[PDB]
Formats: sequence, structure tokens, C-alpha cells
Amino acid sequence: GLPTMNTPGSCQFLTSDDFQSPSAMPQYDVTPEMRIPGEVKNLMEIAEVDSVVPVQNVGEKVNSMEAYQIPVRSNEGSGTQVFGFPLQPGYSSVFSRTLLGEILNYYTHWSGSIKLTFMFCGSAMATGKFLLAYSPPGAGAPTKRVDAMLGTHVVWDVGLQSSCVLCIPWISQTHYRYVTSDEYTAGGFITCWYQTNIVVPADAQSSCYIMCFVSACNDFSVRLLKDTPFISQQNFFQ
Amino acid sequence: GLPTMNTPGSCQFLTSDDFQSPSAMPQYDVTPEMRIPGEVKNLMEIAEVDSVVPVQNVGE
Amino acid sequence: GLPTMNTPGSCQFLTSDDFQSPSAMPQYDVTPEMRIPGEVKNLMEIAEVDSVVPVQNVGE
Amino acid sequence: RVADTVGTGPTNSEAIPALTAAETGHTSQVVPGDTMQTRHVKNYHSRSESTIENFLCRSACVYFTEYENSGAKRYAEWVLTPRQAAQLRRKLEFFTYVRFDLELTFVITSTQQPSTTQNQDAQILTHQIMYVPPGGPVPDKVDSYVWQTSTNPSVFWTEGNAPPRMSIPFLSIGNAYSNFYDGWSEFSRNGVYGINTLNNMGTLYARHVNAGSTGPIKSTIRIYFKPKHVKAWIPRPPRLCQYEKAKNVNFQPSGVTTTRQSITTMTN
Amino acid sequence: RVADTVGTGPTNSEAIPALTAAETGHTSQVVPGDTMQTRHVKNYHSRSESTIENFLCRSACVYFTEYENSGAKRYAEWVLTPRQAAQLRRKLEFFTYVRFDLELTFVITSTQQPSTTQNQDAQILTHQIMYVPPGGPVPDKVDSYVWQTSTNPSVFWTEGNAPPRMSIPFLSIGNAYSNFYDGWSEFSRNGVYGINTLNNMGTLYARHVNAGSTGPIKSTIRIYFKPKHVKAWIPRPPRLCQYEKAKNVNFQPSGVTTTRQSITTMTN
Amino acid sequence: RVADTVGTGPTNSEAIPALTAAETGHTSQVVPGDTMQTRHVKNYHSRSESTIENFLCRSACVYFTEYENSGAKRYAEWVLTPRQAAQLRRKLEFFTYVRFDLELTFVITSTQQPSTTQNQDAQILTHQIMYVPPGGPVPDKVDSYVWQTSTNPSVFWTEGNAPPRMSIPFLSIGNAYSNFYDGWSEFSRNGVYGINTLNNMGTLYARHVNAGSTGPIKSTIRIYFKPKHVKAWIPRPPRLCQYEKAKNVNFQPSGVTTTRQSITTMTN
Amino acid sequence: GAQVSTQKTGAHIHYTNINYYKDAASNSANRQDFTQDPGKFTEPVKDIMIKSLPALN
Amino acid sequence: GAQVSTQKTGAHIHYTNINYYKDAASNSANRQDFTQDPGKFTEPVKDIMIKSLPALN
Amino acid sequence: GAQVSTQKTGAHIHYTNINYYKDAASNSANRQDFTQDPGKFTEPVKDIMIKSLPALN
Amino acid sequence: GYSDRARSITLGNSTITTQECANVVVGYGVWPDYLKDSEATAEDQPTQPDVATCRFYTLDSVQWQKTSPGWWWKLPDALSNLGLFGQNMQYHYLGRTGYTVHVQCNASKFHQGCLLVVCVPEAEMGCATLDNTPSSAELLGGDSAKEFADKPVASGSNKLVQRVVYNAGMGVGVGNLTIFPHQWINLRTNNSATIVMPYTNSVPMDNMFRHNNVTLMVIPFVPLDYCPGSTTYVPITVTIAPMCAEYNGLRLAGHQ
Amino acid sequence: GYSDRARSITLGNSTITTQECANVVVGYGVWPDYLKDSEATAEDQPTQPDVATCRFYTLDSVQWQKTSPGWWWKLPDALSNLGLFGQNMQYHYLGRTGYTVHVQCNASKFHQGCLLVVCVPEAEM
Ligand SMILES: CCCCCCCCCCCCCCCC(=O)O
Ligand SMILES: CCCCCCCCCCCCCCCC(=O)O
Ligand SMILES: CCCCCCCCCCCCCCCC(=O)O
Repeated sequence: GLPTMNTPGSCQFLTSDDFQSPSAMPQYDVTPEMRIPGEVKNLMEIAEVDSVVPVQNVGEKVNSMEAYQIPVRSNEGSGTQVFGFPLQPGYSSVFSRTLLGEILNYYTHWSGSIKLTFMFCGSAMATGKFLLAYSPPGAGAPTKRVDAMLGTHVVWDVGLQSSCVLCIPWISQTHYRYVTSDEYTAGGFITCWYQTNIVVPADAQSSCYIMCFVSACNDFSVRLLKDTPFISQQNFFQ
Repeated sequence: GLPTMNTPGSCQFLTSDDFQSPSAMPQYDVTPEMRIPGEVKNLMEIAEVDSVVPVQNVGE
Repeated sequence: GLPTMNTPGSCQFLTSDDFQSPSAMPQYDVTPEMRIPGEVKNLMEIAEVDSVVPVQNVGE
Repeated sequence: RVADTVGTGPTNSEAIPALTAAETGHTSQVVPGDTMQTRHVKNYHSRSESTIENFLCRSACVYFTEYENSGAKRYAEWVLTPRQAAQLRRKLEFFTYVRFDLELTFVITSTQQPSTTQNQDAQILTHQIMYVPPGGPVPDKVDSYVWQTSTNPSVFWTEGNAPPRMSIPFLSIGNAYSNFYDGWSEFSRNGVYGINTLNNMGTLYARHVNAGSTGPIKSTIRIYFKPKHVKAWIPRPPRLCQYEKAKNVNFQPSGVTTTRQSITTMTN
Repeated sequence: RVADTVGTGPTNSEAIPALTAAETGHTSQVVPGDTMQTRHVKNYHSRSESTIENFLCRSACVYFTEYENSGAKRYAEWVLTPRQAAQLRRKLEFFTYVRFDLELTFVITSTQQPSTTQNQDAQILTHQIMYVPPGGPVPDKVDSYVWQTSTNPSVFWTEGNAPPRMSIPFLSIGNAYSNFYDGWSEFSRNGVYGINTLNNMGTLYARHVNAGSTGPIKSTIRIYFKPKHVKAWIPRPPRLCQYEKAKNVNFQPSGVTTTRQSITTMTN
Repeated sequence: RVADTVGTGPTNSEAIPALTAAETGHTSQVVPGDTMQTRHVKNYHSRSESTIENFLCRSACVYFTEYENSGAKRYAEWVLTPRQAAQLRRKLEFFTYVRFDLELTFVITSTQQPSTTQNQDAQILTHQIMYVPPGGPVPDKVDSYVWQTSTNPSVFWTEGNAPPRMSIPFLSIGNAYSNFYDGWSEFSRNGVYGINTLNNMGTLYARHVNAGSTGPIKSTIRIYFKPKHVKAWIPRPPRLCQYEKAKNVNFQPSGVTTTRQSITTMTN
Repeated sequence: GAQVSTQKTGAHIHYTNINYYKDAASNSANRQDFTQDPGKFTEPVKDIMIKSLPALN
Repeated sequence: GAQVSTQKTGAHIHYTNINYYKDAASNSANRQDFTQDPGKFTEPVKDIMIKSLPALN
Repeated sequence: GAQVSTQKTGAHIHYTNINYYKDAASNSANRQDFTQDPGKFTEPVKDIMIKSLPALN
Repeated sequence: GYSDRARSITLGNSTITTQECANVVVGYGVWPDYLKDSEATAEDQPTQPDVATCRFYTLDSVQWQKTSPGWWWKLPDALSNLGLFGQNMQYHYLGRTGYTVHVQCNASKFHQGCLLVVCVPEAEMGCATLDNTPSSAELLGGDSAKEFADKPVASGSNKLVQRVVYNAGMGVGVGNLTIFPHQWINLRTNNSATIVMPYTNSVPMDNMFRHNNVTLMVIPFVPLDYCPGSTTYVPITVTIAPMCAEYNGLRLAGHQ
Repeated sequence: GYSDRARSITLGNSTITTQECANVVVGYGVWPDYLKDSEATAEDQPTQPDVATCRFYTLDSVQWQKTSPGWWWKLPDALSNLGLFGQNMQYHYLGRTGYTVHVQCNASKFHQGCLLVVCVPEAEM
């Protein structure tokens, strides 16, 4: 009899533990493996793929395909705003239901840069110029193009290639941020403005739509696995 | 006293387990083996032998 | 089953003990370290610093 | 380890990293040093918590059920199926096909029932759990012969110590467990439709070996799954809608997301 | 590992692999590539679950019996014999002779009996199990001297912890355990006929060491066998009929199998 | 090992080790052999108990709370925060920033409540403790679905054995845990002021898995912290005053020290 | 005197074992003994029968 | 036949493991397998697309 | 991969330790780290001050 | 020199030409091939029809209107009645094939719109009545396309599919359908969309009547629009080519 | 391959993209650089704000009508109230800088017109 001593933490069931257990089916021949396309080895191979963003989630628009459309028409003025939302990739309604948002909810902390791709879906005769902008926190959100021009911006010229990219970089005081709402780790604001105008000829539609796709860059990371506050049940399903 | 920690699954009786147990009859001389025809080492040596099939299993 | 024997002092909680325990968050990436001035490695680095003495602690 | 940012400077060129074409079904591989000036940063973050093994290897309650030491409900039965609990079901359905070992843990707990019987002095309760693969006999009653477990795996557990736990190997006639099946059981294209077609996993039964007391006692058993050595293929989008049944993918139509006030509002 | 199919092509020859003669008591060793065209398949299946050690090495309940802490039935006795439970008996009778070690496991569980006695506050019960080889003295009562176990093997078990378990070596005066015996005990060809002739295995007794309480308590002991290091010879056909007694091969005549509607019907 | 005194003799020189200038913010490094004659002493004392790891690595109770098996208070919740107990709080606040692993130990103990219910015969109680990181769902009731712990860490403990204990890694979005924060949450310099701004640690819930008895039972859980692998920076003066709340540094003005009778009195 | 052997794993890792008792009847079951020889039963004839040959000639 | 591997520690120590059961399905989970290949999903096109080049030319 | 170190004994013997978990956050506390450097606090001045010298000259 | 817009695809006796196309999407990085010997299960020798089955089959056209929720096609069922591909899949028990889907829609420079083309593997669909599962006449319509709805389908006691579009019938978010192999047809840039999907399944072969491996979904995220005077009828055409199709288990003709 | 029409210009945290542009005009053949030591006069050490001042500032838009004579901007004054460029030029006595002017006007294929863009040094009016 080898003299032993039991320490605090014996006969306890920690759900995130890693031990060895006796097998119920001993010497069981497991079916051989076959080659299946699309093997996943990390959750960041999924978050790194684009997905359409519902920017127009206003009113009944969530119950149609109009949530994904950003309306842009010919304006008798200049420098007005197209859209805006905060850099909250997992808490804001604009981002909480996309592939990136969905994966982010299962975790507590996130880090890295963000990609926002915009596709212009007018006619081949429509021309335009837009000013995508990201403003780090510290002031409010910009309310004119003279306040948004001062941040990290791109001037998108519309023609041929109908797709521009705005990369939101990592500008934080900490290494990580929170997926939940926390002022200590506020992200900033993303806005879009008219640079010049949408110009069209006769017999062509002066109202077009833009679409947005969100994804993550190579530096993106997540931590602290937790439960998602989306799924729920009252009784066991049958 | 070597400090240890018990894990879930102690003092349980899994009928398909494989351990070592103290012998009730220690230092017992077992009868020697003899050669008997027809030693079986697998159940598929039995299933690989023909047997008559009752195809006309109708009524009495 | 390796035959063992438990000694006095099992399943007890001594607050000044030194063991190993299963981690609740497995494979968790810890924030990297940065250089902060004034790292302390002993309490006698603090007691070796002057401080003013209240000798006239009389009345109010 | 995640990639490290490269420091860049001012450019004036005919290169166009920002301008792309999303109609090609290709995600742009643009880094932040393509649309602005950056500094060299030495990144040390790891992607060690996003692995499928780390994301899925955690115990989850998939079911619990009750039985008694007297009366009518003397034993409990449950066709094995994880699609009763929402959490683990929604985690697995991220992929089309999976392949894993299993780690089973059982939390059995008894309670004394209200009654008017007197002089109750209970002895320790022992429980038996038995697995019947599809095809074997079933326990029509509590004291039937099937509980002899000559070949069927089973676990005897006395109340008061560590919860019983076992390891199950990847049991499937196919090469992977199908989370979704778009088809029928019959070649006549009628009958059972969906993944219930491939649910041939066996049945789990549970009982008290002794009655313990002269008064009533109800024992509840909670079952916990824990996938190990996970492989997964063909990622799918998340459910979004709320589940309704355990055998099909039926749902009630729900909006894309929750709303805000305008297209310019920075508040939920 | 099972054999791998060899790919074949079209043939026109005087070879006749299909045509054989079954009157020679020989099974035809024809592979599918003899009556059709095949492809080369790399088989990876294993015959690792059909082994006799894997088929037989699983614990099975062979008996259970009761005794009390007061009254008349104060101890329990059982001549060791596996032919009381149907499942393990039918598994072993697949062969004529076997030879194995044994692993014994006991599940002892107590229950409080209904009574009108008051102020019952029971102390932990300890049980004793004792094996008497053929020839030794027997416990005529509960507090007899035979329970001193000077030479007889015995196990003391306190209720509340891991079930008692021991290892028994191949105990036989012969070279193998005979599952069937076609003969008598006496040279006069009368008397005991059959395998009861070779059943000289000893007796197992069980009791409470202390009474525990002032109220009644009934303890049931379940015995589990588990063959190890198995050897077997001369396979026999399966029983088919239902068993009747534990000492003989008596049966009630039963039909070859269950029926169907016609010789062309594809339904049970 | 502490320094060893050097033996010195009589001196008459223009050296002035005693005379210094304290306005330079520098502590004089004078040894006793500078103002007197000494002998050579071989010192063997060690500074092995003044280390921060030895000073801080001891378990301390930081909180305890109650719940019941029936009635209203069926589960317990506690936002994790060590600033409720005075002892460990005052030990940590010696430094401005710290960085350590954690060792959690839980002492769960039940008590029977006074009541008039009869025929009480309780079964062993099992407890569940669950950690919810900030952002996840919360258990609005006792039998809610959140207790399935698909991803949330949790511990199941049956009363009667070793206390549950786990290890927590340094969880912080920053590079160190800030014991003090001189600022606000909002950029508008209003709102929450102080260290409550950086307290985003999650929540701990506790419940009974079974009710056990038909009578009332109250279970108290005591939580114990134990820092490991400690790093600390920028030592601060000790609190002196008595603490008032857990979220701020508010205090009531107190005298520098306790008094004596005169400037020449050698008595407290 | 530890014995290192191979584990039962799928197709298309090792384990260690030590004997603690001096009775060989206490060791674990002999699970991995995949040896089969069906020739005692399937073909017990005195003369060899070539498959692609007339059984009666 | 002990296996010594490296522990999961921070940036900017080893552990020992032994297998006790002959079924490979009883071993601990494969936690440290940090291998990613997002190219099957992010860029599944037939022709290569240079980043600093017009996607349509 | 056992680590043998020295025990804390008086002045005027070894112990063995093995790591069982793959998380470095589960190891025992780092009790024996007797390293002190009071120079950051006791003497933080820009110019060196010789003890047997007038502080102000 | 050559351009990236022009691209010709030859299969069997069929050639597809396009002068304004985006890059081809090849499945999950895998090109459809044949089943190997170290991965097969059925022992007999399979038959490969090659040119007779691996060619471009064109289906009926659908009209893109200003209010079209979208369409879908169960790929294996769609061709179960075309040429020798249908006959081989009708006389055999197991089959295996990949696909090459080409979707075409042409309009002028004064039209606008955007269509999502996605090959969804194992698109199990849901019923409008939670009580039952949908009919085979509701799920798969051969020789035609199946239309989505803009409003939720009513419940009751039937076996109708929940053809709401923003839920994709699968009870998900439609904007996430870009996790599967996909391609966008933008009227101002794109003209057609090609996808080369390999054989995806959890078994080496499968019966081709009671199981549909993939599904082609065409949804117009951005509606079609034009100004009075331009063409109003805008159709959408779908051409599917089987690739590396093999069959095993010859039997009598039928599906019961 | 690439075309001569497409061109991106990155400065600071600003990127300008164009898909239909003529070749860039670089001054009098000279690229803006810093003042050298063999050409300086003021003895003290200068401050270079770099990213905070060398970035793209957009001004208000003007409407091109069928009867517009034209517009002009005094370059140094135009930005004297924008970001940190204006602040640095407000707290200092001497300054030195070159410029990168991008003028944008988009219209359809059914519009016509021609605009002259000229950087006039020392345009005394
Ligand atoms: C004594 C108890 C033994 C219990 C043995 C249980 C064996 C069956 C395990 C069922 C696993 C089902 C996995 C389903 C995975 C999926 O399709 O998503
Ligand atoms: C303290 C308890 C010890 C019990 C010792 C039991 C020893 C006898 C074992 C009997 C084995 C009988 C095997 C019969 C096999 C057969 O003939 O089929
Ligand atoms: C199943 C229970 C798991 C419990 C997990 C608890 C994880 C959170 C630990 C909180 C530590 C807080 C340390 C604060 C240090 C400080 O700022 O002074």
C-alpha cells in the first residue's frame, strides 16, 4: 500500500476538465476516415469570411431584404451623410447577427483589425464619389464632413471595380476590448458621406443601392469562451 | 504521503472494465494444459461455416 | 489498480498549502507583460526607505 | 500566433489595394498598412481558444429525467439524442459533418417525497444505468431479466461519491455524424424526412437497485456530453431562429436582427 | 484486418469456381470476384470484436439472494453454478469445453422493511461473504464458529464504498471446464446423468456482521462473473429452445424458426 | 541571506558617514560600524518570508452568502470583487498594480432550519456553482436553462468530501490589475469615478441541484482567494483609516497615530 | 518492469502497464489476440480441393 | 513510456503524461493543435488574385 | 520529466516535483525567489552619493 | 494578349462562352475527381458514362421581376429526367458526381440589380406547420424552379415549406449564405456566374433519388430596376454539368 | 497587369482612390522635401508634425453651373483653421510646406465640359 494523501478538489465535477476515463466499448473498430472538402481547424477561418451587414435595420425593414440595402440617390446638395454606426462588432444590432458577430458572442474579449467592403449596385452609367470614415473615441460622432474628414478615411471613386474596402485598424489603449457594452473600452464611430454626388444621364435611375460586407483581418483574436445570449429554451425540445 | 486527487468515475462498477484485482487463492497450482482438437480464436471462424437455411418456413 | 493507503490529513483545507489544481479556463492566452517602473521583489525593499516619525503624539 | 503589422509610409502609385471586385466570391486580403501609414508592431496574441477542440470540448447537460423507488414510474428511458438542449445543439450545427469521441458524465441526485409514512430510516441508494444498442431487448418492467447486462454496457453507482463517467468511441456506420440530412428513409420519397432518418443511436435506461427506505424517494439523472478529438467539415451559418422540435429543422420566421432608430443612429 | 477484394475482369474459360460439391462436408472458398467483375478495394475493417476474450469478458449477473438482520433468514447460501441466468449460460454453451480465470464482483444493497418499531437510528452495516470449498464445515447458524475463516477465503465489506471484487484461478481437477457431459456418476450407468455429475464447485455464504438497527433490514447480494484469459474448444450450435432447469439440458420442442406467408414473401 | 557586520576600530578622520542631507530624497546607507566600534559577526538570517509571493500566497475568505432548498431565496449571486473583506484588500493595496494567477477554494456547509414539518429523512445534497463572464445570460430562476453550462465553467459538488478548488489564469484586458484608478468611465469627465470603472470581472451563482429533504435547509458558501505567481509594482503607504465601501476609497479622517503622555514618556 | 504496448486506434499512440500482484491470475484480460485459423472447420478434408477445379473428377 | 510536452504559458515549463488504457478513445482531448488554413473559404477562386492589382483587367 | 530541487532547511536535502496539467497556471506557487534590489527606492538620485563624503559640496 | 472577363468551358459536346465574367469559384478548394480504391466500399466494378453524362444540361428559364423573392433547385433531382444522366441514375443504386453550375443573366447598361448564387450542401428545409415535415412535391419540383416567398407562409395542418426568403427556408440569416461557395451577378459588372462544386457527403456514394447533396439558390439582394422605354422581360438561365459521374449497383428501372 | 487610369495616394491616415485619372503633375520637376542645413537661416531646432499635418484635408464643395466664371483658393489660408496644421501655423512664426492638390468632378457620358486647374505661385491680384 503506497501511502497517499487526498487534496482539496477530489470527487468534484469541473465541466472544463481534462482526464482519462475507462471506455464502455473496449476494442471497438472505428469506421475509417474519408476525405471531405472544407475541413475547419479554427473558428477564425470562418470569421475571416465576408458576410452582408444589415445597416438599414429600421422599423419593419428587418422583415425583408431591405435591411441589407443602403439607399444612395442623386442629391441637390453635397456633403450629407449616408449612414453611421459604432464600432461594436458583437453588441450593436448592425453587427451582432453577422458571422463575425455570431462567433464573437461566444467569447468575452476581442482584438484585431476589421474589414468593411462596400459594393455599389447601380447602373453602369451612374458615377459617384463617397467618403468612408472611422473616428476613434474621445469626442462625439462627427456631424459634418468637416469633422469626419479629420479621422481615418478613404475616398471611394465609383467606376469599373464596384467594390471598395475601408480597413478599421486597431487603435486601443488595451490589447483587448470587450464584446459586451463597456465605456472603458469604447471603439469609435464609422460614417459615410457624399464626396461629390451620384450623376446619371437621362433614361437612367437616379436611385441606387450599396451593400456592405464585414470580415476580420489576420491580426484578429478572441478570448474567454462563454455562452451566447441569443439561443434559449423553456422546456426540452421533442 | 504522496498527494493525490480523485477524478469523476471513482468507486463505480462499469461492467466492461479492465483492471487488476487481488487473488482469493494465492499461489494456486493450475492444472496443466492438454491438446484438445478444435480450438476457437474468433467468432468468424464459426460464421464462415455453412449451415442449412429454412426457406420454406410457411405454416406448420 | 495500484494499491494505495490514505494517511491522516486527507480531504482537509490547510490555507497555507501548495498543490496543483485543474484550470477552469483551459488553453487561455494571457495578456503579454509590459515593463512597469518600480517592481517589488521583497517587503524589505520598502522597510529600508525612510519615513517621518510622529514623535510629538501628545493630545490633539 | 497572429500576424505582425508591417510599418509603411506614404505612397503615390498606380497600385490599388483598396479597389477590388466582390462579385468574384473572394474576400479581400487587405491589411491596415494598405490604406494608411502604420508602425511596426510585434504581435504576441494566440489563436489558441478559437480551435474547434477548445470550442466544443466542454461538458453540457443534454437531458435529465426522473424515476422513483415505489409506485408507477420505477425506471427511466431516453433514446439518446443531443437535439433536446439548445446550447450544445446550436454549437454543433455550426458544421455539416462532425466526428468525435464522447465523454459521458452522470449527475444522479435523490430527494425525499412528501408523504404520511412514519419511522423512515433510509439505507444508501444504489443506481443502475444500462445502455441498449438498437436491436436488443428492452426492460418492460423494473425487475426483469434484461438488467443482467450479460453483454450490454452498464454502470452501478452508490450515492455519495464521485459521479460516474465513461468514454464512448465514434459509433457510426458512416464516415461522419451528419448534423443535417436532406432526404427521406424510403426510396419512394415519402415517410420520415430529415435528420431523424440517421438517428439510430440506442436507448439509455436507469433504475434503483434497492428501494432504500419505506418512504417515497425520487431520483433525477442528468446526462452530460463532452466531445473529444473533434473533426468538422463545411461550416454553416448560425441558427438565428428559436428551435421548436428535436427531430426537424422547423422554425418560426424571425427578423434578420434587432432594430435601431435610423440609419445614422449610434445606439441600439 | 479482413481480406482485400481483388479486381477482376471478364472471363471465358473451363474453370468452374461456382460449381462445387457440398456432399464432401467442405465449405466453398469462393470470393465475389469469381462470379462477377470487381474493383480493387483496400479493406481496413478489423475482426477485433469477434475474439472469444472480447465476446466473453464482460460481467454478468448470475444470481442474487436475500438475508435479514433479524428473524429466521439470517444468512444466505448458494452452491456456485452459472446455469441459473440465461444470458451467460447461453454464451458459454457455444463451446463444449472452456478454460478461464474468473473475476468476481458483488453488489450488496440493503432496504428497510415495513414495521411498527419506533426510534430507529441505524448504524452502518458490515457484511461478510465466505467461500467453503467442497468438504469443509458449513454454517448451521449465523453466530457459529465456522465464520472465523481460519483457512476459508472471505471478504468483509462496509456499506457505502466500492463493491468488493476478487480474482479466482481456473479451479478444475480436469484440463477444462466441461459445459456438457454425456454420462453418469456411477459405473452402473444409473444415478445422476448429465453435467450435474461434474458440478463439484463449492458453496458461498453471506451474513451481516452487526445488526445495525433495532428495526428490520433486508440485504440483497448480486453476484457477477467475468471470464478472463479464455480458451475454448469444439463449437456447438446455439440453444434455440428456452431453458428449463439448471442441472440438465431438458427442453420443450420448438419450431425451427418463425414463419412468413409464402416462399416468395419478403416480409416477416 | 542578510549582510554580515564588518568589524571596525577607532577612527579620527575627515570622513563623515553620519552627516548627510535628507533634502535629496535619498536614504542614508550607513551601517553600524560607521558610528561605533563593532566586531565581525557571521549573519545567517534569511529574507525568505518577506517575499511578495510568500506575503500574498495564503488563502483568505473574501465573501460568503446563503441560499435555501425551498422558498424564495433559491440561489445565490455575487459579482466577483475582493474589496468586501478588509484583510486581503489591505494586503493587495500595498501596491498600485499587481499581476497573479488565482486559486479558488469553496467551503459549502448546510444547516437544518427550524420548522414544524415531520418525518424528515434527508438525502445527500449536491450543489452547483456557475461562473458567467460579462456578457452571458443570467439565471432569472433556479430551474432555468442557463444552468446547462454548455460553455460557462461550473463545478458539481456532493456534500461530504474534499472542498471544490480550481485555478484561474490572469484574466485582464490590460497588462496588470489596477488596485487604484484616478479617473472616470466617460470622456465627459462625469459618471463613475475610481476603480469601479475597471471592475468588469464576471458573476458567480450557486444553487442546490436537488432539494434533499422535505424540511428546510440553508446552505452557506464561503469563497477563498489565493494569489499565485505574483508580480507587483509601485509600493504605496498602508491604509491607516477604516474602509467604508467596496467601490471607492472613501474614509473618515483619523489621527496620525495613537497618543502618549509627553514627548519623553516611554509608555503607550 | 513496465510493459509499453500499442493502443487500439482507428485506421486511414502507446500505453503503459505494470503488474502489481504475484499471481498471474490477477492480470488484465488478453484483449488484443487477433489470430484466426478457420481451416479446422471450413475445410477439414483429407485431400486438398483447388477452388477453380471440379470437386468430383 | 511517458510523454513530456510543453505547457501553455504566456509570452513576453513542461508537463508529463502517461496513457493508462489500451483504447485510444480514452485519452485526453487534443487541446494544442494550433493549425489554421483559411484558404479553402476566403479565396476559393480558380485564378490567383494579386492584392495590389485590378481584380478585373 | 521530474524536477529535483533543494529544500528550505536551516543553516549552521532535496525534493521532487512533476507537472500534471498542460496549463502553466496550475503549477505550485513560486516560493523560492529570493532576489531583492532596493536601489529603485532607497537611492533614486541622478548623481552617485559616496557614503563617506559631504552630500553637499 | 487575353482578358479575365472572357472564358470558355468545354464539356462533352457542349461549349459555354462568356465575354463579361468574374473568376470561377472552385468548391472548397477541391476539383471534382473519381473515387479511389483506398476510399471505396462497394466491391463491384462501376460504370463511367463520361461524355454521355458529363455535359451541359440547360434548364427552363425564370423571369426576374421587380418583386421576385428568389428561386432554388435541388441539384440531383433537377437532371433526373434529362438524357443519359437521368437514365443511368434510374437504373443504378449508388451514384457519385460533382457539378459545374453556370448561371446567366444579361441586361443593358441602364438596368440595375444584384443576384446571389449559392451552392448550399445539405440544405434541409423546414415546414410551415411545426407538427409535420414538408412534402416531396413542395421541396423538389423537377423540370421547373421553386420560388421563395416575400411573406411568411401560413400555418395550419398542411405540409408546405416555409419559403420566407430572409430565412432561406433553412431558418438562418440570409446574409450569412456567403459562408458557402458563392458568386454575385451585378448587372453593372457581372454577366454570369460559374461554380465548380465537388462531391460533398459523409459516405463514399449515395442513392441519388432519396437524398439531395447540394442545392442552387438564386436570390436578388438588390431588386431589378429600369426606366420606361427599356426591356422589361429579363430571364435567368441555369446550366448544370455533371463531373466525374460514376454509378454502382445495376438493378431494374424504377425508384421505389 | 495594371492601367494608367487607376491611382491611389496614401498620406497620413488618408487614402485617395481614382479609377479614371490623367498622369500626376509634379511641380517644376521637383518633389517636396525638407530644408537642408546648407540652406537654412534660423538657428533653433524646428518641429516636424508629419502625420498630424501631412494628410488630406477636404474643403467645401462648389456647384458647377452652366454660367460659372470660376473659383480660386489662397492655399495657405484655406487650411489655416483645420486640424493641427492650422494650430501649428498659428503657434509658430515661420513655416515651410509643399502641397498635393486633388480636384474631383464626376459626371456621366452624356455631360460635357472642361475645367482648367492651375497652381499659380505668387498670384498678386
Ligand atoms: C452504461 C452507459 C453507456 C452509454 C453509451 C452511450 C453510447 C451512445 C452515444 C451516442 C452519441 C451520439 C452522438 C451524436 C452526434 C451527432 O450526430 O451530432
Ligand atoms: C470470498 C469469496 C470467494 C469466492 C471464490 C469462488 C471460487 C469458485 C468459482 C467457481 C467458478 C465456476 C466456473 C464454472 C465454469 C463452467 O463449468 O462453465
Ligand atoms: C466554476 C467557478 C469558476 C470561477 C471563475 C472565476 C474567474 C474570475 C476571477 C476573478 C479574479 C479577480 C481578481 C482581482 C484582482 C484585483 O484587481 O485586485
